[PDB]
Parts: sequence; C-alpha cells; structure tokens
Amino acid sequence: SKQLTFISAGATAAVLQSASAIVSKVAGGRVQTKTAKEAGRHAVVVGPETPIGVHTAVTEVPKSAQDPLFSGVSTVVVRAVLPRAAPDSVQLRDALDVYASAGIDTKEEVRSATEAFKKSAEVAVGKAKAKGVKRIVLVVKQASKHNCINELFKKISTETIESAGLTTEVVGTAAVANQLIVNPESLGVVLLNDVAATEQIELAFAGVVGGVSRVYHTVEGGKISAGHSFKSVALAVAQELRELGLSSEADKVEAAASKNPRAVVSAL
Amino acid sequence: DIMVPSFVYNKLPVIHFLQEKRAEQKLRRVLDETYTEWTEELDQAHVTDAITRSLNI
Repeated sequence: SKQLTFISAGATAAVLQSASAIVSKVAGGRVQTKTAKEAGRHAVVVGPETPIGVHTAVTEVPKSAQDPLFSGVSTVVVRAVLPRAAPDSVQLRDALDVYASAGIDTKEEVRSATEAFKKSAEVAVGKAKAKGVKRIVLVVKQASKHNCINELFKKISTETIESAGLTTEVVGTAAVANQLIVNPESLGVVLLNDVAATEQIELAFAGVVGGVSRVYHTVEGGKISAGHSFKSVALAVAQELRELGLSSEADKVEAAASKNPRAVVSAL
Repeated sequence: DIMVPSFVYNKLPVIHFLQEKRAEQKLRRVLDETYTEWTEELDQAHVTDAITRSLNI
C-alpha cells in the first residue's frame, strides 16, 4: 500500500540491493519499495552524489549511533545545495562563477542561488536557535576560482543570520575539516557553501562519527533520508520506517546496524 | 526664339559643373560611411574552463 522511494546517485548496486533486501525483510511487504530519481517525502537516497530536488543537506550526530570515540559530541553540519540540473547541463554552482568571467548575464542564476542560500540559512539558524548556540561557522572554499559563488554565499548567509540576531564566523575548507575531525566539540552549527569539496567534508564527518543518515530538505517541503554505506543506509531506512509510523521495526534495524554494519540484512 | 535660348545656353556650363560636383559629393559620402565592423565573440577558454568545472576536475 504505502510506498518508499529509492533514489540512486552514484551508489554501487551492492548497496542498493542490500537496502532493498533490508526493507523487504523488515517491512514484510506491507509497504512497497519503488525506485525513482526524485521525490519529496518517504524517500531514501543512496550514494555520495547529491540527488535532484534538494536544497538543504543537514546532518547531525544521533545519540543512539554515537561512536565511542565521538561520544558526547553535538555539532550540526548543514550543507547548502543549489538546484541541480541535468548532468549534461552546466550546474548552477559552475555557471554562477564562469558566466560572470565570460560576461554573460547572471541575473536569473543569482536569483535562484539567492533563494537557495536563504532557505539554507533559515534552516541553519533554526537549528542554531533550537540548540541554543549564539554563533555559527560559515565554510567557504578560498580557491580563486570560487571567488563569486562564495562571495554571494557570504553576503546572503551573513545577512539572514544577522537579521536573525546570531553571529557568523567565516572560515575555509581545510581548517574547518581538520577541526571537525579532531576537535568537533568546539563547533555547534557549521554551514557549508555548495562545492564538491564541502560535499566530501560532509560525507567524511558523517562517516567518521560512526556512520549516520543525512537529512535532505527539498523544495516541495519535507525531509528525505540519505546514506552512502551499509550502516548509513540501514540507519536511513530505519529513520524512514520510523517516519511512516513503525517503531519496533526501526529499532530492530538500528540495533542490527549497530551490531553488524556490513551485513545488517543477515544480522537481523 | 532669341533671348531665352541665349540665356539657357549661358546657364548650361555652371549647372553642369555644379551637378558634377554634387555627384562627386554623393560618391564621397557613400565612401565615407563604409567602416569594417569587428565583432567580439566569447573566448573559448572560458568554455573550456566551464567544461572542466562540469568534469569536476
């Protein structure tokens, strides 16, 4: 009856097959599992690549799945995701910086980027207010190539955050990545500009913590789960089942993920 | 028969000269309005750089 939408973005067939087996064995057939390329709700996306239709890329440190090394840490990493076009077409992150060099008009692209950053900033400040932090950390790659996208990102993110009344501290990519992996307790809320380097940092943090499921906020309004490994995907499925209104099944999947990461399907 | 013909004959040379000068003026104006247009086209280097960004290199 119900439907779970599986999106594949750069994920090996083994992970997708494992996810399908896990849901089928745990759900028992009550909820069907259909595959697609875009969704707004009841969706799990497998693979490092960002799907189409997501504007925010928040990720946290769930208490249950905290690794012993990172016990007690509490930091929220939100990556701003610009609208994604077809693979052949030039991405908005690339276009916003190259068209300016080429002299082409960049009005519509700026407007689209501004809307995406505003939504991401609103999500980030909401998380900061909920956690109670007073200052957030913006992350922008300091490469000369990305001298326009980051500038707009800083101009808009700081504007929205300052309007909300919180402080912003701008930093690069290498320093924040090292701090987040070594001393993450000194960062409460960190926003990341849309780059192919920030995406790797978000994946690295989501994996080093012990394997977690990232939350994507889409344009349509909602939350979709995202994973890249066996444990992360299993946690993503468990959260998705919990959202559908299945508590016991979600707990079993979470327990199986904690015990046997690479073979959860057989473990449960 | 006599007067008007004589005065027309007297007129002819000046009118001919002025009309020749007018034609030369028209030709000169035609020539002066010719300019070679040089158009600027987007350098392909930017296109190559954008291609690299799509390649994610």
